[PDB]
Amino acid sequence: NFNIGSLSDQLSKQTLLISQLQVGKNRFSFKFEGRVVYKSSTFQNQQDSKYFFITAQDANNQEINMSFWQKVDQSYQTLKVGQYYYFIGGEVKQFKNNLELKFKFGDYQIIPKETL
Repeated sequence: NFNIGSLSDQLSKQTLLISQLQVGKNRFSFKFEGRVVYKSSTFQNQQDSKYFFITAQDANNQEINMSFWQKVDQSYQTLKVGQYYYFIGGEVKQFKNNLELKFKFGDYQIIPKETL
């Protein structure tokens, strides 16, 4: 499994704005801070994998889409519209000419700011 780090290690990672994200950026080299503005229903693909989407706003009021894949029940309830989170382990991914952050079960951490 991956060594995401202790909670202290996770918060130690550099916070990046949407404008600072690039495809291929090392997934354990940064954290993303965002306020949830939208949370989709859960969906399911032909391989039985469940997934859902959120839209998050960064400190500069820019917005980005994020997608969460597999074992969604373990993460779905913690994400609430209007609340702030740190996300660690996201893949910066291109779709068309656009960027999203993709989170696959096994690779990531969510730290709610309300726990801080």
